[PDB]
Amino acid sequence: MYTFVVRDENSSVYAEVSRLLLATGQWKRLRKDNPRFNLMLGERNRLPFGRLGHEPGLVQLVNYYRGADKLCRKASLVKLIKTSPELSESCTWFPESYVIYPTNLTDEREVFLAAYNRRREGREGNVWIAKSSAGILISSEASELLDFIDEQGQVHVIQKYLEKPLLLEPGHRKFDIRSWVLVDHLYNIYLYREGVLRTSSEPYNSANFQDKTCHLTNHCIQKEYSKNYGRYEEGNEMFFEEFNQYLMDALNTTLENSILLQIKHIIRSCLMCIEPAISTKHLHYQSFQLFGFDFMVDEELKVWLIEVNGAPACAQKLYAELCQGIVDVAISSVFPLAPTSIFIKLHH
Amino acid sequence: MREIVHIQAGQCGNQIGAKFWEVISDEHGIDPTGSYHGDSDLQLERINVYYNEATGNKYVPRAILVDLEPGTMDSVRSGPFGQIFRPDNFVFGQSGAGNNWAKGHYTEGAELVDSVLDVVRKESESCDCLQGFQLTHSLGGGTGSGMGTLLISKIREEYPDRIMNTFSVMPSPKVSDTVVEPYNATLSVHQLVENTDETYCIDNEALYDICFRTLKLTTPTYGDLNHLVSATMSGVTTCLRFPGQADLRKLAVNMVPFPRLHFFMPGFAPLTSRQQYRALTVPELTQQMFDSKNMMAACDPRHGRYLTVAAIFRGRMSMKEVDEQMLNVQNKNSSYFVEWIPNNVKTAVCDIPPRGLKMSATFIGNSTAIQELFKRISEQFTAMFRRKAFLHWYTGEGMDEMEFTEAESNMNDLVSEYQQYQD
Amino acid sequence: MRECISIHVGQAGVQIGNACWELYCLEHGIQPDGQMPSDKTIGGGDDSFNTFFSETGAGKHVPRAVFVDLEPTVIDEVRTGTYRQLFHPEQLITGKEDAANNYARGHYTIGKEIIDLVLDRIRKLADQCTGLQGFLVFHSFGGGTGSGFTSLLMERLSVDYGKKSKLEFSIYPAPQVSTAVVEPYNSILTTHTTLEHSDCAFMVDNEAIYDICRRNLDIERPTYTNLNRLISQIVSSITASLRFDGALNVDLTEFQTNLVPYPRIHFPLATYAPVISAEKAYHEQLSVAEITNACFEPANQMVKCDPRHGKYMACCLLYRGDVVPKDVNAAIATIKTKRSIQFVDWCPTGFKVGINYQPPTVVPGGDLAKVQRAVCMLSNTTAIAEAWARLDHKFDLMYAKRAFVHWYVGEGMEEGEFSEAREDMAALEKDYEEVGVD
Amino acid sequence: MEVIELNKCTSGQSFEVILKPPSDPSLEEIQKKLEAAEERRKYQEAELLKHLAE
Ligand SMILES: Nc1nc2c(ncn2[C@@H]2O[C@H](COP(=O)(O)OP(=O)(O)OP(=O)(O)O)[C@@H](O)[C@H]2O)c(=O)[nH]1
Ligand SMILES: Nc1ncnc2c1ncn2[C@@H]1O[C@H](COP(=O)(O)OP(=O)(O)CP(=O)(O)O)[C@@H](O)[C@H]1O
Ligand SMILES: Nc1nc2c(ncn2[C@@H]2O[C@H](COP(=O)(O)OP(=O)(O)O)[C@@H](O)[C@H]2O)c(=O)[nH]1
Ligand SMILES: CN1CCN(C(=O)Nc2ccc(F)cc2)CC1
Ligand SMILES: CN1CCN(C(=O)Nc2ccc(F)cc2)CC1
Ligand SMILES: [Ca+2]
Ligand SMILES: [Ca+2]
Ligand SMILES: [Ca+2]
Ligand SMILES: [Mg+2]
Ligand SMILES: [Mg+2]
Ligand SMILES: [Mg+2]
Repeated sequence: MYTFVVRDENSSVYAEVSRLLLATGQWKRLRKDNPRFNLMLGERNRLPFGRLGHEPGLVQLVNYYRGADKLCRKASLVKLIKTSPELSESCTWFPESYVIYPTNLTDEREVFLAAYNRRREGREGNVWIAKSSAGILISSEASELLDFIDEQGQVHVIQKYLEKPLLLEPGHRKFDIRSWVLVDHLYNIYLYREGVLRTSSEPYNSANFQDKTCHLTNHCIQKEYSKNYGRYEEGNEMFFEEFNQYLMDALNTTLENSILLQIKHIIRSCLMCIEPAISTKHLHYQSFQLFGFDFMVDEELKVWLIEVNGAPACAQKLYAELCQGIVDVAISSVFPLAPTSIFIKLHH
Repeated sequence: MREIVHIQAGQCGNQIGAKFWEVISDEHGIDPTGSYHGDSDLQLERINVYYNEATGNKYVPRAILVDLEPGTMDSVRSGPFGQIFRPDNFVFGQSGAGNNWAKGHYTEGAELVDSVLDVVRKESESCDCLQGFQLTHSLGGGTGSGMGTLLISKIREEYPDRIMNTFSVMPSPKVSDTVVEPYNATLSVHQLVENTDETYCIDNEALYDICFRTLKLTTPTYGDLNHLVSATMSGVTTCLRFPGQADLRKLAVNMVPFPRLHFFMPGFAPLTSRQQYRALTVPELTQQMFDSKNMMAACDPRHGRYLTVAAIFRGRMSMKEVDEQMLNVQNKNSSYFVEWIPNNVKTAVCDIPPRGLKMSATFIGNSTAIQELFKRISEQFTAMFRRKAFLHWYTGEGMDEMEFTEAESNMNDLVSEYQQYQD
Repeated sequence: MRECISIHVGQAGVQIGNACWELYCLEHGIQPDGQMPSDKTIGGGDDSFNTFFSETGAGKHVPRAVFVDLEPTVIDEVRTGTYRQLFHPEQLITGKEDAANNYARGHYTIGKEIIDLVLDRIRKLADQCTGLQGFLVFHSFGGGTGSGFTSLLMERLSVDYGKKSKLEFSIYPAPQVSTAVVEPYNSILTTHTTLEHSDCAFMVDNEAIYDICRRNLDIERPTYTNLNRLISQIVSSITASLRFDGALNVDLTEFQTNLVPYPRIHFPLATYAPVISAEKAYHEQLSVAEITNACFEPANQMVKCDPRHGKYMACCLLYRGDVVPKDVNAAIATIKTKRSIQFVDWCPTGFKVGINYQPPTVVPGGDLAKVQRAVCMLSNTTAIAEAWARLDHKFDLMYAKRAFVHWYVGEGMEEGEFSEAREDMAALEKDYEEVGVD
Repeated sequence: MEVIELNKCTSGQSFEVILKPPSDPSLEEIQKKLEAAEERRKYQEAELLKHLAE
């Protein structure tokens, strides 16, 4: 009989994993402040890693990787990519980005301004996007991007706004791709075969970045400020089977060749890069973590990495399967119970 | 050189106290005449904790035998190891206490306590560094209950900084047919709550159910009850009698998180009557030891929560497998251990096993489930006291009713106190 | 030459002391009767080993140590053990009843009645010192004597020897080898009143030593002898610079200078390797690189914690055996490219290296095998604050209910000393996070 | 990767390698604490003996 505690009541993902574990008659749940636990579904902020692995005779496992924030922060991801020879500042799948600190406070202001004037001088598209982990701005004037950040009191990352995104038809609309990646204690990188496209039900308009509804494919901005919500697909969410058939009928290609290869490459490269820093191979406690990768696809069928979410939620239609997979490879693999896997192992 | 002075008072105190000295004397290689005839140096290393060394290499228990009637003590002196006790240390009266706490505490007992204290003082004066005292007695009679607690209150006045530890037999309507028992037990519990540091609750109710249900003894006798008390007393004192890691005050510092909550539930495995052939495995010792049927307080631990636990395994056994099994009981029932006292379960191993057992286990629990014991006594007490039935036996010796009301309130508060830490 | 006096307090402090001085005599070739045939300066001398041994006209080499225990059983062993002749009776002090795992009982009650005596025995050793450096105090956090009397001694020593450094070797409590429930209380009480008086303290978590014995020595149920033999090796590596010719960490002052940039952050992490079982058929000897890399595996640290998520303020490699500077730098360069070693900005990114050619000495009949080269890394990492987090957490769980508090109030301590000590630990954890986090 | 302050001798050697540059109570006060705690124990034991006297 194994035990586990729950320290993030807001996790829709691990609420199901907790509901599934108990449904096995072999997992007992304890109060959140109870130390004799096998598994910890920890909180997001300030998870007490320093207290894990010090209960004699208890093999303890947690659903977060200590140090994974270096990958799931707007400013951290930029710093990690440039300062890491594995990825190198020349990384060709990450949009050119800069870490900008408001003037009320290293900083890449003067460096960001250099490349900006270079484009304006070279008649090239100079439409950037300013955002932060904590309010997004899309503008082709640099003075607007910096003044917006100064009006805030936190760090902001300004990256090149993909001005030529792949537009689905019909609708002439933008979209992004969320891939759910699971890393077990042994550091095997499993990719959930099912992904989703969070499409904009509004036609992309390259002459009006003020109307951030056809540009920001967020499910909250589409269901709120977008008036075509749910017109083409349900909940502005298109799954791989449909997106794959579209590429076959329209572009005469497939999702595996044209997009998925690059995606599986970006995932491997990122997690392999930070592996020496976060691996729990020789640690007194074990870690796993579900990741949410967000990609953009341009007209040329080139994949770009937008961000990496550390506490990602799942699409309604895929909660059951994926959450079960988390128990098969991430939990039961460490505490076995008395396919055709749904994941794709990215060997390395 | 951490000596302990042993006191046994009353019929039950001496009959059980006598068995105790009989049992451990066999473990330390001391014969009925006090001569040592063992084969292990480990028998004598801590021998001076309970024994004194005399000329000719004689070992004399550090025990004071007290009763208000000569009946029981003549039994001890004529018992197996009767010739081992110090002759002077026999202090007895001629009137008895007639199962009357008042007679033991205020009248018949006061007439005799000063002489009992002259022997206590004599035994303590010969100790290099006295740990404290231990008392065996019942709470339902008159001498052990009434005069026993009087001795505690006077010892504590003379040795305020020494530790007081008692083995106290709680009365049960299944063993005793004396109506006043709840009165004597309630009055005694009031004293123990205030004046002892550690009290092992030996419930005759539990002892009876073990002999009748588990052991299958159809007509249990005190010899059957006291066989379980022997094994337990030997078990709980193992840490003190053999080189282990041990000190009365140290036990108290780790068992007693709150001064009033110093009443322990003892346990023992394997439960045996006076045909053990098959070896008991370590997992078998652990399950029985924690199962309620092996508890000697008549309290279902599943009804309360453990504040602290201490386990002692004796014999040559896998010390590694002991940790596994112990940590398995905690991590499989951690809902019965308070979570605000880290690592409240401790275990030791001793290599010398009791007589006739390849290996045994003793359980010492400070559980809030002990409240069921005090509730039981309190229900019986109030059933009579609301009618003031049988009070004339007591008011005739000078007691007032208010003194009963106070003892009633002290014990019901104790139950309320146990109930708060259980939540 | 400048003498160092060791003070062993409580059971753990004395039994560990008995293990160190055993090893000190083997490493310096001193016999159990105090004879040292190698010292040609009979009757004295100002050599490196004299910093730890005094000499008599009869040629006996006497440790500069004082053993203090509030109960006689543990020190009586040293009075009749193999090295019974090394120490004279004045050096061994024992009471009659111990502190009962009660910090207050050790600090206030029993400590008051024996404090002025221990200080008088110490003065008798200092009078034999032409130039005393300071003291190395061995004790446990958990025991009533190790925590309670130690803090009292540290306050007194600071008064009677103001300009003298005081290093600690402190045993951090681990449930796997402890039967006391109130050790978190004692650990925090002593760290509060001792912190301002200690210039550098090397914590050893018994949980760490326990697993090293089960994992590397194949000991199913490790005994205190198994633990103390390993602990003394680490202590010997850390004290070698004071007992042997050399230039790194030549005196106690050089420890605080090289390891402690901030006075409160004076708890360096220790990592030792290789730990090889003598029962092995025969081990393939490890290279300078292999053992240097091992100093960054958590399984070889005296405290389990992840230095990858702290920042370093100082790093010191102490090698014993066949080791030349060329290979050290080779191993270092390899480890920087592969390991996450983050120093604080206001500090340099570098390592101090010390090489002593004599390989580690093994105790006959012990569990450790003879190795051609070993290393002990001393790193001041903010990651060691994880130990304070665990300790403080257990304290909070019990103190919220005031469990066991009455045992301390009963010995004369005020309840405010609990919360006072706890607030200090809160400030210590905050100081660590200020340095190592962004 | 620079070595500095190489010191050699018969029994060993030591050096320093830099990879990158950077960027009490009195005797009287203790006697009062000890005696204050002793007085509180005296007061506590006095109230206990008073209890026993009654
Ligand atoms: N490593 C190691 N730890 C020890 C040793 N002896 C005791 N300990 C640890 O020390 C803690 C108990 O403190 P002690 O040193 O035994 O107590 P004390 O200093 O003698 O003080 P008292 O309370 O009077 O007994 C426990 O956590 C033990 O694990 C030892 O020899 N080696
Ligand atoms: N460089 C870029 N070029 C084009 N569009 C971009 C972009 N960066 C962000 N976007 C738009 O913004 C959305 C992603 O925003 P971002 O992920 O930074 O905010 P967020 O973190 O609150 C959403 P999530 O819930 O996925 O974490 C995408 O739908 C995309 O259309
Ligand atoms: N377990 C056990 N209980 C006993 C024994 N003798 C008496 N009792 C119990 O103790 C109570 C009677 O007290 P008793 O010792 O005879 O009174 P006293 O002689 O006046 O002190 C009853 O509840 C009995 O059941 C005994 O030998 N063993
Ligand atoms: C040894 N004693 C015998 C008496 N006793 C008991 O049975 N009390 C009781 C009182 C009133 C009532 F109604 C029922 C029971 C406690 C144990
Ligand atoms: C005078 N009465 C006779 C009945 N009686 C008895 O049978 N005691 C008993 C002892 C042990 C046991 F287990 C059960 C009962 C109590 C005394
Ligand atoms: Ca009379
Ligand atoms: Ca000499
Ligand atoms: Ca100082
Ligand atoms: Mg986000
Ligand atoms: Mg009778
Ligand atoms: Mg001790």
